Amino acid sequence: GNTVTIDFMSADGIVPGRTPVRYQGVEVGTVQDISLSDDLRKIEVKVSIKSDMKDALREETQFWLVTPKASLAGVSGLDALVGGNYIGMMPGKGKEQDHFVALDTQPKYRLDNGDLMIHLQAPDLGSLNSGSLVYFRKIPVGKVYDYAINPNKQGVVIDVLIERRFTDLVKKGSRFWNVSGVDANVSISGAKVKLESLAALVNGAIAFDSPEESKPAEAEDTFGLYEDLAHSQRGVIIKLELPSGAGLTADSTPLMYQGLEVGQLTKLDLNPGGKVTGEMTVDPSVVTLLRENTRIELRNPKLSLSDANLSALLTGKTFELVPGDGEPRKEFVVV
Amino acid sequence: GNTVTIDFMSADGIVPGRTPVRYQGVEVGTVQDISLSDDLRKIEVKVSIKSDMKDALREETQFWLVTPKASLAGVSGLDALVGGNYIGMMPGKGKEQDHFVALDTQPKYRLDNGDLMIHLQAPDLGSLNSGSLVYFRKIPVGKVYDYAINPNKQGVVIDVLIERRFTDLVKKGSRFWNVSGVDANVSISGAKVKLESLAALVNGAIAFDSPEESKPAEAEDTFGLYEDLAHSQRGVIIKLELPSGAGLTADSTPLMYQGLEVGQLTKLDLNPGGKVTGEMTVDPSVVTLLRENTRIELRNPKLSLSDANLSALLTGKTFELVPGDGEPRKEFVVV
Amino acid sequence: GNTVTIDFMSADGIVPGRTPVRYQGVEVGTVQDISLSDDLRKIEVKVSIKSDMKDALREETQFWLVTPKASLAGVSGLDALVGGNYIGMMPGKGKEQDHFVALDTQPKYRLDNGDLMIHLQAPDLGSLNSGSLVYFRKIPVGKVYDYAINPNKQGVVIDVLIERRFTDLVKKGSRFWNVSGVDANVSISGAKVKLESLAALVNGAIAFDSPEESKPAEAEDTFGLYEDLAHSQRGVIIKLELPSGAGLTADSTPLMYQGLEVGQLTKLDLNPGGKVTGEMTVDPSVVTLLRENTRIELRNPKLSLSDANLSALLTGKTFELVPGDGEPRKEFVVV
Amino acid sequence: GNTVTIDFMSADGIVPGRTPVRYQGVEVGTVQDISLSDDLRKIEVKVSIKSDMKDALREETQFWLVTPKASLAGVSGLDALVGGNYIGMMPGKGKEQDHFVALDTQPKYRLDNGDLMIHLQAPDLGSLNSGSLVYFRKIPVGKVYDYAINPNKQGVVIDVLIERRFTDLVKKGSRFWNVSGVDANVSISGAKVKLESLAALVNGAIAFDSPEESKPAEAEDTFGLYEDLAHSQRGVIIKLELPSGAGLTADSTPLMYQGLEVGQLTKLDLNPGGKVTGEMTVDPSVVTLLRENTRIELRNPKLSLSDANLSALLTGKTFELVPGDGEPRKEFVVV
Amino acid sequence: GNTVTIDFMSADGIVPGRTPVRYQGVEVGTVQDISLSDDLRKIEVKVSIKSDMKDALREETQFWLVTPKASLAGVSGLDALVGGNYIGMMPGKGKEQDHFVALDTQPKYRLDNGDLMIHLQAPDLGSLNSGSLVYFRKIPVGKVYDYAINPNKQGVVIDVLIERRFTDLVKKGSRFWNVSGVDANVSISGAKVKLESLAALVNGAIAFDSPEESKPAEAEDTFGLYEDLAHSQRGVIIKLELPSGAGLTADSTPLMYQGLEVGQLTKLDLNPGGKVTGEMTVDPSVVTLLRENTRIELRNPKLSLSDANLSALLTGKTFELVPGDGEPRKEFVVV
Amino acid sequence: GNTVTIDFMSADGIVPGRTPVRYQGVEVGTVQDISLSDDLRKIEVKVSIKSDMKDALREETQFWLVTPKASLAGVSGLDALVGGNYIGMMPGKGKEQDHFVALDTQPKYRLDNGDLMIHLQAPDLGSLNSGSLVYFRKIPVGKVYDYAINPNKQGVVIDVLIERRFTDLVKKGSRFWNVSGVDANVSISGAKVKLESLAALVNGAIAFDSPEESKPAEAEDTFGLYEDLAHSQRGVIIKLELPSGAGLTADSTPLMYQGLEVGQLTKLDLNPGGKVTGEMTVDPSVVTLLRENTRIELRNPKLSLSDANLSALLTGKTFELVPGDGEPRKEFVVV
Repeated sequence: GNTVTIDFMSADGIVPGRTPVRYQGVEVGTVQDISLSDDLRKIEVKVSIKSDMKDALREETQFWLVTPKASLAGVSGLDALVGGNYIGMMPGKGKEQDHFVALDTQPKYRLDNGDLMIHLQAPDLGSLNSGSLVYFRKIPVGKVYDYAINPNKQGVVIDVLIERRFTDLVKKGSRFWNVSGVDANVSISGAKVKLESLAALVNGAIAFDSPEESKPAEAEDTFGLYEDLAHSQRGVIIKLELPSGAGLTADSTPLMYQGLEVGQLTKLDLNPGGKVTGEMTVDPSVVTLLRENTRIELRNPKLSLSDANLSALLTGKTFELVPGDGEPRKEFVVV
Repeated sequence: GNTVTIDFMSADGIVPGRTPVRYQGVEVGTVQDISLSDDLRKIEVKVSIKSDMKDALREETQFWLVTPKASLAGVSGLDALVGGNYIGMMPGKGKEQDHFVALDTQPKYRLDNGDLMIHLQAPDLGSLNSGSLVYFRKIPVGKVYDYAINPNKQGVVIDVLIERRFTDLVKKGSRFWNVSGVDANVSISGAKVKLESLAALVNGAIAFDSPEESKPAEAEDTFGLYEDLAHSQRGVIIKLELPSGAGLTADSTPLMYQGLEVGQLTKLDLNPGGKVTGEMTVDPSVVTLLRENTRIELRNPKLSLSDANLSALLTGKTFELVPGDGEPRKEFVVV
Repeated sequence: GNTVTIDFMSADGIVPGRTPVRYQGVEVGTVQDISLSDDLRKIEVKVSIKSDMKDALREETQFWLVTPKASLAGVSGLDALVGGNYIGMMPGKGKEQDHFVALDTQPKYRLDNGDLMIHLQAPDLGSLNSGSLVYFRKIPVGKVYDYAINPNKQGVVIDVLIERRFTDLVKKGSRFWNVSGVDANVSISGAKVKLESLAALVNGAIAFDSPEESKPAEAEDTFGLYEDLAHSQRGVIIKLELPSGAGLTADSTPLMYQGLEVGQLTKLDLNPGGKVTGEMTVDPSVVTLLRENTRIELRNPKLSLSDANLSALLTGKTFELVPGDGEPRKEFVVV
Repeated sequence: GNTVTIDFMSADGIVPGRTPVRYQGVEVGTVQDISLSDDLRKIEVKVSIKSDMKDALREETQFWLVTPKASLAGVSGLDALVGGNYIGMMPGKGKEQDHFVALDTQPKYRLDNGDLMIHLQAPDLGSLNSGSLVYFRKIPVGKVYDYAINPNKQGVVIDVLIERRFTDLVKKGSRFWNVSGVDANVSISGAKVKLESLAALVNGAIAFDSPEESKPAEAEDTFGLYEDLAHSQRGVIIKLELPSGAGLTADSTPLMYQGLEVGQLTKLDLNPGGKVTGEMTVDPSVVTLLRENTRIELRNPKLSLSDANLSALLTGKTFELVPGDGEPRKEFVVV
Repeated sequence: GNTVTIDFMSADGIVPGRTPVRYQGVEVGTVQDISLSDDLRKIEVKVSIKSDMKDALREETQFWLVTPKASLAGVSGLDALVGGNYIGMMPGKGKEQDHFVALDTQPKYRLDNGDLMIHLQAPDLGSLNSGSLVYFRKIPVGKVYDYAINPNKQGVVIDVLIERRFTDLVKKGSRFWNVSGVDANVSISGAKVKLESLAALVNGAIAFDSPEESKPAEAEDTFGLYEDLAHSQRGVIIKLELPSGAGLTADSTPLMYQGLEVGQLTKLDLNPGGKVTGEMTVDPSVVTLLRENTRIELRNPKLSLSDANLSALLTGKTFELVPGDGEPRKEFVVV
Repeated sequence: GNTVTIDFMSADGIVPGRTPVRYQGVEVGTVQDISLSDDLRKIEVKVSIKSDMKDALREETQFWLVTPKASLAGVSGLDALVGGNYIGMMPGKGKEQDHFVALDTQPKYRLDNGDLMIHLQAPDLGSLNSGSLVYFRKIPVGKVYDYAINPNKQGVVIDVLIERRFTDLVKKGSRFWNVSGVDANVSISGAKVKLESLAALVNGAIAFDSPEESKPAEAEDTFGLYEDLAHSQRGVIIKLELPSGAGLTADSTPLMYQGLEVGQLTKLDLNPGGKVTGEMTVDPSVVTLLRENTRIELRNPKLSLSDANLSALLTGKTFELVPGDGEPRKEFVVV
């Protein structure tokens, strides 16, 4: 028998008879008695712990009360409905402490086994939460561990947790894209609505790709989080100096070649001085055609008297690529 | 043992044997006996309290009965299903009272820790309720504490509660916008429907932004609540003296420049004397172009024989900006 | 101990051992024994009551059996699942009665505190039920108490119940409008679907407005119930003698002025003798323009060769207002 | 103690110790012992009944087993979850019987009080079930009691049950229309979707109207069930001898008069001999205009060069009424 | 007491103390002891049965374990939650057996009473499952008993089970059509979405019709299952030798006559040799017009300068019927 | 009595008194005592096993803790709610082991009976999970057993499990297609939305076809998984050397013949050197027409003054087939 006092902000459903202290779900201690000091929420709770953990008890040890969490976000009261309320613990590398302060929520528990722990950078969290799932070829091979705002107030750092046997998958050249929420995909001549699976809608998801020839990533490497599969396309950035962005769309104006889609306009900017400039991603198979004296001009959706097509007039402006020869250059000027 | 009589309007599921008085979830008192006086809902309930709280018992002390609230709005009967019905208390700074009147609902409990407590002003409550969530970069960093109608009958004051470690986020120049409910976003050439996350739909939400260079806000500062992210855009108000608001829309008529969207018409008014005047927000990057002899004229969605575009004819009237030089002025007259 | 016989139409889950009589949730009586007379549903139930209520027992006292109501409409069996079935009572101003007849449902219980109790008149109930909520600035400040058909078979009288601290809100010039159900709001150039909050969809709601300068209403005053916020607009009725209601819509044909919407056609009638007459609500700011020699003529959505607008041709007929001078008149004739 | 044997097809959850026989929810008998005869589902169940019901036991007495009915259609196991399984009884006007056969379902129980019991005739049941609700001004004033196929195999007879205090409402000239299911109401220039309340969607509903001057209906009077509110319109049938039903719709082709809708084409037939004839309901206010030498001719949605209207060209064929004088006739010939 | 060993593949929640053997829900036997032989899933379960069933025990007797089936498809653990797990039995016409093998699922139980048991032939099962419902005039008068693939691998045989009192309904000339799932019904000038009731959506349904003059069907007669009400129309097949199926639709191209719809093209084929032939169902009222020298020619949706109709140009090709005289023939050639 | 120590990562709801070891649901062992070694999650759990399994205990024996899995994915805690938590086992072909390591999840249990076990190759998993269903003629005849990524990082191997009596169905020439998720099917002249049954939406499904004349498949044969029924069409691949892929769609551009649809363009490629080539599946009935001097030319949706069709102008480019004679060739060049 030992004596440990823990300060609680609020203690609900705790009886001095049967309120065990469960470390990893095994009873390690027992609540002795609950008292309050000077009526200022100073819930002094005496806890007798088995002697083996008393030797392993240190200062960096955190306690928390588990309640049946049936709230707006919560399922985690399965043990708490059966056995009742209890408290838990996590031993740490502290020196020594008798008087503890209980943590308001259950903290995140690192596991001992070798698991890949990598960070992501996103402009915002999106529809992701802790406990959401990580897919590869739509196979769950991990989950989102935690999330934290970087000290620069712009971004959000998300760190995820790959399983042990799938650490070979995450390469240095892997890209992570977001899959969360749902929309409607209406095109011309009929609409069909598919975005994601039903597991991703409620809590969020992150898919990723593994390139073929790359070194395996490790040890808290950062990655960018793209907001769509379409934004996660590989390719070569080509800067364009546009005349005027009249009918151009930020992510929907394509680059035709022989009638087929090759590139996609991705960014559209208004530089100071009145210079509308943008940039474009292309298929890497067509980069060999991108050389010197290579022209990019825009075609209008004109009303042709011989070929009356309804589909082209809905699309609008359309970038056309004609090939060239010479040194490969990476920027062009549209007249 | 002590004697405290509490008037209840209705007392349900209370037994004189086991009906504890739980202050913050720990048993402090016990219901002795329940009687009714002169058959006019005067439910005299005798309560014996432990002697330590009897010294701390004062006049401004409120009692309330907790029931399993499984009603139209309610989940909060989790403790009440397990243990049963009980009553609670909140001690206050009163002098002395023996005969109490029970409060009809559980009141709002201020916490002792340092948490930011700021007020919002809204024209109506919207789809917000107490217990709805507050996002920053879509990360929950607080919740709506309470709401109250100001003595002027026009507005609604909402006061929220930021967490302790996120008090650095709320600056003096922060803007709060509403995210609640859902709609459909139909544009031309296809429609895609995304408004908000699934947590915000049921109970409501409030997001906010943190500007980069501002003093940190504190101590019950007021803020305006914008009704949309689009209404929360920063910019410079530019007053326009319009000829006639024929095809103009209150929040959908844009300000083109080199084909790109710069401004957005925000307010449209009918002044007495037959003068249609409005005002416009602009991008702060383009304010340097707003000077003297700077003209704003409206372009019609005309049917051009060479460039037949379907997208422009659906939009309607369109404000065009041409730059000027001289002193920066903040108002213009459209002819 | 006393003896009270109560006739039940059907008595379910009642044991002679433990079936208490709960007045306001406190045990006042106990079911002694259940017998049936001559096999014609004459369920004679003997009830022993405490002596204090026996003095307060009178003739206008109603009893009812509470069952876990988990039916198509019901949540109200929360006490009945825990404790079991019981019966309740409401004492009244009767003389004396021993043999009672049990009421088939739980009756409506007036509270003792000062609460505003006002009547509404509606052409039908709509999607309102008892227990639906009453909003002011979308804040719940009351609920629908009861509803009853007036002896004239045309209308429905609904009486609601404002809270105690919000009796200042309801003025004499307040208007009550209905918010219940959901629809889709499709306009031209895209559609967005928002009608109401999620609490109003299931059970119904009623919002209201408080004008600024009015006497506070009291004591069972009547009010009209408008079926929409749009039908609850203030304004001045202007009678129109229309030539022929060809493309006119009952609530969608607007009154333009300088391109802006001022009025809205509200009623459209076919008088005998072949005279299509209607009436219109206007903005109260524009009533000063409504005088003698003030003309209202309708504009067609004509195909203009210079200004080709798609939005006007979808709208149809359009009332135009030109101002006049002289004595203010309240009716006009459209040629 | 008595002995009654009841044949069950299947007896589930019945213990010889505690399986009461509940007439109207009060224990009247007890299952003695369960045996099966010659392994052919002859579940002989001995039941001891109290002596008072033994005198009232007769031959036309039906027994049924109640189970927690949590199936595809069922909520009615609320008593059966708490107390357990039991059986019930309904005494009748038989002579004498000892060996009974249990009914496979719980039969319909007529109540003793004066309630109106009227029959409806419908071409099919629709989305109505027993236990669905009956509205008047959208107030529940009854429910569907039963339904049965008439011996002619064409129709379905539905008999409903009005409450006691609302028997004044049902008149001889009342019309009953169906409200069940949901659809979408898409018109031109925008669509809004409202059909019914949320209670009617799951189980069905029937609304009705009470005319002003009519005798009160009584005593199993029949009524027609219209399939819509629109089909329940009063009016005068006018037979039309149409030239050819080219663009005519069965329930959507209106009868204009001064641009306003007066009538509605309701039935459209192909008589033998190649004679397309139909019939029309009209507003009763306009029947005074229907006389001799009264012409009905159809107007085409023609493209007018001066009044270019998009709304008329979507509607199609349109019946026009011009008034006449003379004797009132009830049929016309369209040329 | 007796001894019966039953092989189980997996035995869950079975205690040697209280695991009864319930034939039709009455306790007939008790599990004595559970042992496993040579660790190869040979779960030897000893069962002591009452002596009366031991005489009736035969070789063709099947046993099965019932578990609370709360899985993807299942509600049937209502008895299993209350009493616990048990096993059941069905005696058969075998000789004698002591060592049994337990069936993996609960088999289908034929009832003793006279019920109609007829087979259906369908090209696939569709959205039907066992336990789905059978409607007549949308009244449930039976249910789907079982389903089995015929030895020819093309079809699916479904056998259903009509109630006892409705055996008069099923005639020899009855047609069975499928009602399962839901779609959207979009027509021109507005769309309204109604397919089926809410009970049919989850599990499936089958409706049927009873013709007036036909012999009553009996004794495992086969029937075709049509996939829609529209495919279940009666009529006369008329073969057509079409010139080229250019704008013709398989089930949507109608047969006009005097502007009214008479027939409906149902099948469209490409015979070898380049001969597009189809066949058509007609109204049986119009078969008298189908004779010799009767012409069927197709009308184009032409743009008429006098009658500009939007509805006809959306429909497309349209078959026209002109009558003829002479001998009735059943095939035609379209030029 | 025996002693077996098992390492757990976390042990939840385990009591040393009553925590049985259930092999296939029969109690085989009992948890003796729980200790932790040196505070590094070394949850040493002593287990006493019956002596018969102790002889059958070997080294390749896996243990796992079962918890009520009410998580994001979970129903499998039905036994665990009733009895409580327990652990299970699977004996294997090991030599001998005393100190075990508990498996983190319940492993997959191969059954002893003859069931077909075949592998599928898919480019990604799709919306399939383990426990999803396998249909034949929409009859459930198996389920997905497991899934695993092949060592080449491109694909995903899925192995399924056909029932015992349906092993005749799976032939060598069978094709497996995916049915999972839902979309919208909007076509011209109205839209109707049906994709799949209700079971497949939540968890996924896989349907298949059995051809008529093929050898029965067996013993871990591979199969391709097509992503749609339309992609699972049989036919003959015809390579096309297209001029320019201008209005051509990857899976929506058809091959007309006499107005009827015969083929469907399936793949469209941009070869290096600027050669847009594609390939097409055809009906096997038309392969006899595919010979030498057989021409495939594309028809435009031209505006014809005599036949004004709305349907053809929405479809776009359209491949036309004219037959030829000679040797059968399998590729063509479109000019």
